[PDB]
Amino acid sequence: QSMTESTVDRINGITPSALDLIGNTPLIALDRLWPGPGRLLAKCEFLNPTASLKDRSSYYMIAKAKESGQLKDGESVIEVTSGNQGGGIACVTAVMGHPFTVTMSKGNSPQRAIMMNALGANVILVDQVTGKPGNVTADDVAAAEETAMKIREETNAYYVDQFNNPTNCLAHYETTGPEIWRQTNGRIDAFLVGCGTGGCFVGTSKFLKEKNPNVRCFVVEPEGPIAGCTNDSISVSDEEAIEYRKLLGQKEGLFCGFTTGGNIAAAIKLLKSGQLPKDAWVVTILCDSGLKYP
Amino acid sequence: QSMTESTVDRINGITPSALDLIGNTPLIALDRLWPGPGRLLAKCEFLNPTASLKDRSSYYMIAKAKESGQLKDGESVIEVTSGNQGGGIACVTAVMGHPFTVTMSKGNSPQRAIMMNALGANVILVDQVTGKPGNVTADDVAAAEETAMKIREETNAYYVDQFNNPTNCLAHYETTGPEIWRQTNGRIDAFLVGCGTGGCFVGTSKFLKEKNPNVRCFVVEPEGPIAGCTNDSISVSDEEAIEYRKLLGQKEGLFCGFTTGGNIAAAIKLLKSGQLPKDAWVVTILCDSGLKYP
Ligand SMILES: *Cc1c(COP(=O)(O)O)cnc(C)c1O
Ligand SMILES: *Cc1c(COP(=O)(O)O)cnc(C)c1O
Repeated sequence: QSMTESTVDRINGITPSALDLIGNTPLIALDRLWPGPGRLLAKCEFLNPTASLKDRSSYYMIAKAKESGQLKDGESVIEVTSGNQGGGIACVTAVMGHPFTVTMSKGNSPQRAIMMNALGANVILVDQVTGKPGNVTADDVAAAEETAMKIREETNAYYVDQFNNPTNCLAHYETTGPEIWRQTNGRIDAFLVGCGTGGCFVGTSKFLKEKNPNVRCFVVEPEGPIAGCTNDSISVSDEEAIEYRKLLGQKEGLFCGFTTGGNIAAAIKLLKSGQLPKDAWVVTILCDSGLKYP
Repeated sequence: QSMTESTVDRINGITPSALDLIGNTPLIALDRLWPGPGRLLAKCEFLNPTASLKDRSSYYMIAKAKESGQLKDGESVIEVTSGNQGGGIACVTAVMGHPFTVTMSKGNSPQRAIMMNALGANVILVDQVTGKPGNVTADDVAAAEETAMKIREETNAYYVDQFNNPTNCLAHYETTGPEIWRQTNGRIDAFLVGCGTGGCFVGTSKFLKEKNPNVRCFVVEPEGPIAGCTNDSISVSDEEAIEYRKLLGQKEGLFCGFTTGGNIAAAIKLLKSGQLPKDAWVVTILCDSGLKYP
C-alpha cells in the first residue's frame, strides 16, 4: 500500500517509484483568498504525479485487482476515457508493467490524448456517430465504449470503469479522508467537493463523519462535463466557478481547473452564509492543474 | 526562508501558502528505466507549484530583493519572458502581493501566456520586428525587452532578469544541492543537468563538491531554445532527448519536458560509459511537466 502502509520519506529520503508520489498531498491554507473569520483549506491534488486527484482511484483500482488475483502480472488493461482517469491509469500501469489501451472519440481535441500517449497508452480513436470534431456526443462516447468492450472480449483484458468499480470510493475513505483529519489535527467543521463518480465526496465524507459526526459534508453541484447534479448541497454557476478559479490564481498563486473554481466558490458561499460555527474550518479539494485543459 | 528555515510539515500538517510548496521536492529512483548496475535518481521539480524548477529561483530573486529593502511592499515587478520563469515569478508575486507585468512577443503561441495570466500577470504582447506568428526572432525578443525596460523606467518597478541576477544560482546552492545530499544520505557519485541560466548546475554542483569533492558534475549540452552549448560535459541529440522523454513516461509514469529527456539520455550514457565507479549513484533533474508545452 504505497498510499497508507508507507515508510517512504518523500522529504528527506528516496521515493521508490511514481506510485509513492500519489496521495499524502499538501493541505494548503487559502488565507489570502479567505482572510477570515473561519478558515479555508484545500487538498493540493494537482501535485499528484499526473496532476489530478484521479491518481488515487487509479492506484486503488489496479492495486486492489492485483491483490485479489483478478489482474495477473503483465495482463493488459483497457479503459474508455478522454480525461484525468486515463492519465492516472496510464501512470500506474506504466510503473506496474501492464500494457494499457485507451479508446476515445475522434471528436476529442488531440490534446486529450497527449499525456496518456506519453505514459505508454495505446490510444485508439473511434469514429464519431453523430458528433463532429470538438463536439463529442453521447452516441460518439457509446461507440468508443463498444470498441473498448469488444477489444476487452477479444484480448481477455482487465476493464477499468471508475463509475462502476467499488474500489473507486475506497481510495478516498482510506487516504484522502485520513490525511485531512491528520493535517487539520482533527479541526474540521465542513468538507465539500463536487461529484463526477462521487468517489471523492463519498469516501472522504464517510471517514470524516466517523471521526467527527458533527462535521457537515456538502456536494458542490453545477446550477443546471466532469461534475454533475444530484445529501446537503451547494449550487455554483459556471460564472462563479470561473470567477474563483481566477481569484485562486491571483491571490494564492495556484492554477487549477474549472471544477476547482466551483469548489472554492461553494466553500466561500458556505463561509459567508453564517450557517457554520464561529471560526469554522472548511476543507475542499484543488482537483487538478489548469495545464490539463486545451 | 520558506525553502530552508522551515518548520512546515507538508505531509502531516498545514502548508501556510504556495511559497511553502516550492522546493523539498521528491528524489525519485528511476529503477525501471535503469535497472543497474549503479542507480539513477532524479529531483521531481515538476512538483513545484507552477510545475517547473523555476519556482526556486523565482522565490529567491523576489525574497532576497525584499530582504535587502530593494523591493518594497506592494511595489510593481516586471519581466520579459514567454517561459517557465514567468510562471514562477507570477506565483510568488501573487502570494506576496506584488503587481506583476510581463512582456513577450506577439509571435508566441497564446498558450505561452495562459498560466502567467491565470496567476495575475498583466501580459503585454509586443509587435514582432522580423518574425511572424510561431517564429519569434532575436529581434522580436529584443523589442519585448525594450518595452519592459521602458515600462520599468516609467513605473520605477523592480526588473527580474534570471540571466543577470546573482541570487539566481544562490537558490540551488541553498536548496537543491542540500536536499539531494540529504535524500541520498550522502551517496552520490555524479550530478548532471543542462544549462539555461546555469543556475541549477552551478549552485547545485558548488554545494555537492563541498560535501564530496570526489563527486563528478557534468553539464548536459545539446549537440549543436531552453538549454545551451558552452566544465565536464555530455552531448545529447534532439533525437536522444525525445527518445528518453518517451522512455521516462513509458517505464516510470512521469510526463516531463524535452530538457528532462536530454538529462535522462545524458545520465544513461554516463552510466553505460564505465567511467564511474562500480555501483555509482547518478542524480539528475526532472525540470518540468510535459503539460507546459503547446
Ligand atoms: C474526477 C474529477 C472530479 C470528480 O471526482 P470524483 O471522485 O469522480 O467525484 C472533479 N474534478 C476533476 C478535475 C476530476 O478529474
Ligand atoms: C530554466 C530551465 C532549465 C535550465 O535551468 P537553469 O537553472 O536556468 O540552467 C531547464 N529546463 C527547463 C524546463 C527550464 O525551465
